[PDB]
Amino acid sequence: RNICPIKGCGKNFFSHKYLVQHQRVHSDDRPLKCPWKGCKMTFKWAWSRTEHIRVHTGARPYVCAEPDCGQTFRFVSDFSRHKRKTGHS
DNA sequence: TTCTCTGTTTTG
DNA sequence: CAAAACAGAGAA
Ligand SMILES: [Zn+2]
Ligand SMILES: [Zn+2]
Ligand SMILES: [Zn+2]
Repeated sequence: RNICPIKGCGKNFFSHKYLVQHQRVHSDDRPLKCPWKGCKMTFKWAWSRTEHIRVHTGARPYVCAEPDCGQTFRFVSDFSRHKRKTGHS
């Protein structure tokens, strides 16, 4: 199997490629930058970025497809917890 | 709660 | 295939 060599997280990963990508966890480097003017937030992960951006735009893209629901959510986490505790879609 | 992290799945 | 998106975990 695929295992992180860093003593302290001997975590196991489905792929080797993601074993490489995983290493950013252990660096303090934060390559990805917020694109919003004068915001100094940084990330290691694009998905963090993507979602962070909607705090600036206030967008609420996740829209419940279930009839007589129609709540919306900014982040995926909220939508997944939601259908978990409702069973919609 | 609101928001970020991260491992795996899905997408194009 | 890799980039995007998911799902649920983790911070605050
Ligand atoms: Zn590790
Ligand atoms: Zn920002
Ligand atoms: Zn719903």
